[PDB]
Amino acid sequence: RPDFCLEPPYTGPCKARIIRYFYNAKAGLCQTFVYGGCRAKRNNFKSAEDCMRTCGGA
Repeated sequence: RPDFCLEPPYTGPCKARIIRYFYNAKAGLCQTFVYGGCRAKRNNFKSAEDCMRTCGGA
């Protein structure tokens, strides 16, 4: 899994209400969060399946 999978979820400075997924490295799986709609960081996926495919590790 890429190192970016260990960053905490980043909502960003915008105030839209976009449900995304991030990988939670302590939990070992992806959880939802409200993305504000700008300035995303890489641990930010449109589905749990994409999030796990990228971060769920070897």
